[PDB]
Amino acid sequence: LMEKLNQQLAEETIDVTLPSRQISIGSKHPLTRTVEEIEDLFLGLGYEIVDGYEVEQDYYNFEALNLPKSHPARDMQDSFYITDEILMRTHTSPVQARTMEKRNGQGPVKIICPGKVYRRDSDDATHSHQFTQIEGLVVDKNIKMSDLKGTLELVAKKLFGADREIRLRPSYFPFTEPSVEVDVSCFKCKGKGCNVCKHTGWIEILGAGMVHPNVLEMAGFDSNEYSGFAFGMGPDRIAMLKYGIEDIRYFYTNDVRFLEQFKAVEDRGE
Amino acid sequence: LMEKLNQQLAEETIDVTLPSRQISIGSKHPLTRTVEEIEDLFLGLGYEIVDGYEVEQDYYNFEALNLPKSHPARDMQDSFYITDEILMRTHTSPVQARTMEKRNGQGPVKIICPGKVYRRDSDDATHSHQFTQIEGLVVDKNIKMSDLKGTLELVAKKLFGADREIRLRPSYFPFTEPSVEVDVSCFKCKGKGCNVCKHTGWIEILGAGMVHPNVLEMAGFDSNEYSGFAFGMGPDRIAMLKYGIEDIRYFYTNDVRFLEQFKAVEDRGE
Amino acid sequence: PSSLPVFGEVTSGELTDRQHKTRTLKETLEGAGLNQAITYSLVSKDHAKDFALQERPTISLLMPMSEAHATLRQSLLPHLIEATAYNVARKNKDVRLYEIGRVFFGNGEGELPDEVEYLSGILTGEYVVNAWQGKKEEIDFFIAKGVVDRVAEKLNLEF
Amino acid sequence: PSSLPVFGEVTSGELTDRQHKTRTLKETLEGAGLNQAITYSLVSKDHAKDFALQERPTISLLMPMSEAHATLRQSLLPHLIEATAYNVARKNKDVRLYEIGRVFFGNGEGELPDEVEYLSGILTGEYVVNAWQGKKEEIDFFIAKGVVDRVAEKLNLEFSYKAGKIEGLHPGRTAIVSLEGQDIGFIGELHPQVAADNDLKRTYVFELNYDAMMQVAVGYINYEQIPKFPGVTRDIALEVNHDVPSSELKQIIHNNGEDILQSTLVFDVYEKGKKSVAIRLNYLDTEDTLTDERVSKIHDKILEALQAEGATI
Ligand SMILES: O=C(Nc1cccc(S(=O)(=O)N2CCN(c3ccccn3)CC2)c1)Nc1nccs1
Ligand SMILES: O=C(Nc1cccc(S(=O)(=O)N2CCN(c3ccccn3)CC2)c1)Nc1nccs1
Ligand SMILES: [Zn+2]
Ligand SMILES: [Zn+2]
Repeated sequence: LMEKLNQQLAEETIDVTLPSRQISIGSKHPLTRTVEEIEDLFLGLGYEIVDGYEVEQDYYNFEALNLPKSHPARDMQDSFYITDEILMRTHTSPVQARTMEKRNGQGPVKIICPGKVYRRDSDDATHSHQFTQIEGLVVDKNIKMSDLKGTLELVAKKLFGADREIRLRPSYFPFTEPSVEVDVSCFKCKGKGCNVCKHTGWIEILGAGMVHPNVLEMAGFDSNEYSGFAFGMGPDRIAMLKYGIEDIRYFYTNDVRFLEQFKAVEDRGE
Repeated sequence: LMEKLNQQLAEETIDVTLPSRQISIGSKHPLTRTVEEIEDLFLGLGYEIVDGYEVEQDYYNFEALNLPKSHPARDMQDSFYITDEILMRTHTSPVQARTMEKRNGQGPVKIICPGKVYRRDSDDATHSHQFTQIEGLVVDKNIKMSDLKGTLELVAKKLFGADREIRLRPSYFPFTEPSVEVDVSCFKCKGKGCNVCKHTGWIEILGAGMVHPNVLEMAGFDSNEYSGFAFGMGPDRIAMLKYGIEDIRYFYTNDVRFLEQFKAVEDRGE
Repeated sequence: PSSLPVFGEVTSGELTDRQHKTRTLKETLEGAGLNQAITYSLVSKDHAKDFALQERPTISLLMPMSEAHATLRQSLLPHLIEATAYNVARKNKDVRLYEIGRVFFGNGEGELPDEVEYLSGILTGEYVVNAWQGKKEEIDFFIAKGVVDRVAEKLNLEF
Repeated sequence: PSSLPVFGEVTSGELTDRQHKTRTLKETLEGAGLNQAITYSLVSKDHAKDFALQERPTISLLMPMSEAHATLRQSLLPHLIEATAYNVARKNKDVRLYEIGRVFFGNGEGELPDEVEYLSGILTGEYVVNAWQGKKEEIDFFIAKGVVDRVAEKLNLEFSYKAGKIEGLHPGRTAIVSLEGQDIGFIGELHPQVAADNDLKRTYVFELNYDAMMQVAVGYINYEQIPKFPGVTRDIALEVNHDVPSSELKQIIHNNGEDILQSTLVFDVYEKGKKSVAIRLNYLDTEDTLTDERVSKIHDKILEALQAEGATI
């Protein structure tokens, strides 16, 4: 017995070094990871997350974003139109305009709209006819561009680390005024300069600026009372930057050799 | 071939009604669910979540919470002391006092501390020598009891539904002044009255009130500058209320017939 | 100057119920070995009605850039099948994917379609493998049902 | 009146990294069939040092209400074993639990102890069952390792595993777990005596220093490019001290494969005196053009490193 159970003990010895029976983990899409990261940043600042239509009216895609029927933006050549008036959305701003109007002219508004967007273009390693945006929109009563700047700083840190700085360059979009194009300090080279940032030490990640008076007013808000800031970014681009992904199409091709690299948590590192 | 692959088709017919190969789901502890729910409410309001020691110094457990060495609270009979000066913590407030002091007298402070707590008592169906608290603490510059009330309202809705109201009853705790005991409108009977709420239509879920001047000052904050509100609640009690759980010990006994009832999401219902 | 706006009407930021459930559900599908896919909304006009159960108009673009991408999608399965075909050709034999995405059904002419969010997925290969022990559990129908049962369990739904 | 305070210094509320990882990790353990346990911190003074690996003072209460609850806990396993014993007595034969909780180690007298957060769990019964199909997969050691592997995967941590001898454990089915040359825990089947004392069938536990785990900063995921052309697979067959850890093979192989060894797999074993190890090597270069000449140069330098740390074929 202290013979027999003792030599059962020994017939039962194992190499504990051998492969476990895997209990496999599926992957979260890199594009979803970036969106949720950004969801989490803004939930924590009191914002809501809004979804809208992927097929949209040209009033909300365009007219309500300060693109009158003339405007070159609305070329049938560069957007996927379905009729004269209906098309695949080109950005997530229609959702934000539809949302504002519903609020009949009372703030705050503070929303973040991620989603799929669509552009009439030929596909290669840096161009996709379907890709993703996140926009947001804050409308309140003494909203300043200093306030858009602090918000962008948090976004940039969220995405690329606590040490990031930003740079704001003047620019122009019809729906905002003033407008900015936004760079993040390069997360690879401190600020020496590198391939990643085209040896400038700055990488462009966002555009933004103050919501344009006409945009507020077409939606019912009073531009003498309320200001506004908004911004867009592209997870496809962010995640190709962050990881060195070589081909935008890799997001929509679902090679498991691509997808399955994105199982694990990440941190602020050191 | 359109014979042979066709009668392969038929040898391959199945009852699709039979039990799936389960891919079993483990359960989240009911106590963790309540804590995380409350984490999520307060993250979204800008707060941090703090953890501290379960074995604590009597200065932080007691002295710093306005319980001088005299005070009956500190009876060796009602707390698990390890030496004269060291004991199992009785509440999560030591963490919040240790936290304040570190801030040397600058706000805001807005923290939520969940954790295990300890009481020298005999165990039955409503009493546990180890149970759980969540407290929080806000310290800022024009903090009012109206502000504690709005915060409690959200807590009560978070836990028990959008329609909940609260009631505040006067009370007394040494670390706060004014103090309140807090009821939630009963989530079962509208407000007729029922077993659950002892036919009063109100159920006590929280205590709270304004942080006491001495508590602020022992921690270094200036009570002429800064006010303060704090609050506690007990997930063990909340979750026995919410679910009709019959025995507090069921949380710490880990019958899988208890644990495994808590696999699924919940909603606001209708 | 760098500032942050201070909102005077205070609301706690949280996922909606639907949003929350969707995070949770993705978690449980990932927990069971399924990779999250994202497929192209636009299919070939020939395949746009593949796997659709209600007959319903499809939505074509005035000016497609590709015959591959001419018509909206009434199912997620054509491109998930394609994606499995592609992996398998590259010797990736074990494919497990899920997607939560819109499909599109015409409300006829000049009218926005119904955009309906689907949950689908596709499975082939081994579910459980440890060769040295002689363990190989091949995906079958009841594994696939197990996935769908597990979705129903997590959501507290009776299928 | 009902109001809410408006903070003038604005900060986004978020989980810390550690907090976030812990939510995520619980999710993945629940996703794999393990129920979250919460056990009592206080044990009997007799059991307070059960499964502890460093000798270290225990912390007793001046005035316990119960002999069951007299001393802090240096392990989560006593009460998780108890809890499994209890379920099994009630005819709940399939028990799968995990806990993340503190254990307590005296820094001697008048001093606060070290409170160290552990991750442990315990498993017995079927892992996978569908009776009508004749499916029954019983929990064994490698399932238990699979759980622990899956924790390492989700967290992006590299664990190694060497045979071991512990306390309550089957001495030929126990392993120590290391992270960065530190030992941080173990996995093993319970000693057949301890099983039997508790009326338990084959049962496995694991215990890990979560504090150690959480110190590894793992950064952002390291993406590798997708190869446009195939890699090369060769299966080698070895003969060893039947007696040698597979881990030691994997280690030199992987020490010799440079740039272009992608992965390896032990896919078969046989055992008088020597064992055969079949291992499949996967060469690949997502970066540069892989060539047959580099792959044979490296292959044969592999099989030579192997021969010289003591290996036939
Ligand atoms: O104002 C915005 N968003 C916004 C602001 C600035 C920059 C960008 S961005 O970089 O992503 N952009 C995307 C679109 N691009 C366009 C589109 C059409 C014409 C010119 N350029 C410019 C770059 C988005 N939305 C609002 N919703 C409701 C009210 S205001
Ligand atoms: O002030 C608090 N919390 C607090 C406020 C009121 C009520 C409660 S409560 O209901 O959970 N409580 C728990 C403790 N109980 C006690 C404890 C000792 C003596 C009397 N009664 C009363 C009920 C908690 N903490 C702070 N940390 C730092 C600064 S202030
Ligand atoms: Zn650079
Ligand atoms: Zn009632």
